[PDB]
Amino acid sequence: TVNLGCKLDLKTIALRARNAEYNPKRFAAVIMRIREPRTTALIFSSGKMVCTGAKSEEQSRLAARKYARVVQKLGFPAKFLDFKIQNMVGSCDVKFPIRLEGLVLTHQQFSSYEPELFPGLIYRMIKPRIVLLIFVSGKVVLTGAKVRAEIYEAFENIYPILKGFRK
DNA sequence: GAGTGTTCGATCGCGACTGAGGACGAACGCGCCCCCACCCCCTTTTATAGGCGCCCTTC
Repeated sequence: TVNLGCKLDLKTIALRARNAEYNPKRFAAVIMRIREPRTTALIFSSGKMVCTGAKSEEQSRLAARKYARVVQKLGFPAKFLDFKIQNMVGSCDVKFPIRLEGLVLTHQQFSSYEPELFPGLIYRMIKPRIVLLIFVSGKVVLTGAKVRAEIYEAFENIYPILKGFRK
């Protein structure tokens, strides 16, 4: 997310934009998209914006910066004030099946799973405060990160354990 | 002689006295609607897997 440093009129923005959507009856912000960034932006009336879809923090920064220019180019005093990363998402495959029953048993304090709920096991690591999603096929997803290393780190801690839980 | 005026007794009207009944109200009572307070609710992307609804076709 980033602040454009000014209050804006989304109605005008929606009107001007060639590739954005807005509906106050659905949400108070303009939804804008770009084919170059392929993430989508959320333009609050407050001037706050959200960048999504980006594969990297820079690309998020690049798109958000790219988003901030055109809003300015609409006629607004947009800025790049207070830019920050809000979330990062990662994924990987351990390439081997594991006995979740043992895993949810041995790490109930952190690991969490319910086959009646969702097919993926939810691991909430606190070390670097990371959440992992662990699936019967061995696929894993990590999110809630603001640092890429934490995904690598959270995964470095969890993979050996998983190997120790090989079927 | 005779006629008129006054007062206690007696007689009658009055109101006081006591209770019950009817109507009224005020304290008590009931509940809704008002509002502030506290905190959820909505959206996207990216990844995944289980369950699943609807349609198309065939019976």
